[PDB]
Amino acid sequence: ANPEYRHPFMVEREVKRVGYIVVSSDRGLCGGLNINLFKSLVKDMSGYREQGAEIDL
Amino acid sequence: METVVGLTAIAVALLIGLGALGTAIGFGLLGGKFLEGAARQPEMVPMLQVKMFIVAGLLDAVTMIGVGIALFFTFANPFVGQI
Repeated sequence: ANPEYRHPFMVEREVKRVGYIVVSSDRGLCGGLNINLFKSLVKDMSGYREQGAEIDL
Repeated sequence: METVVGLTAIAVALLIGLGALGTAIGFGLLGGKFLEGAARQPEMVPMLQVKMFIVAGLLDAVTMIGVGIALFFTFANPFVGQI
């Protein structure tokens, strides 16, 4: 309804720095919950490390 | 006869002057809304500009009937014949 304004969150800047919010448990006794999550995090983070981009966590 | 000629000069000034006053205030109102609309969305400017000229034909209608009659009182004169 208001095309005159576009908040910085609704427009993409194609530059080399990214951020991640990582959710994990406090307690143990989990059947691979954190392990499979960190494996997926490392898999996607490496794409940015290899593309020369910096990462914040 | 000098009253008819002198009062025709005032009639001409009132007839052109009240049209110069109305057209400048009336289009400054419309024009401001056109610039505001252009700022809200520059994609619709060609369409909005055409809509502004469509209203400009209604706004300047009667002001030209007075500019035509006033220029018809300065060169020709329908009141001198009437004595």
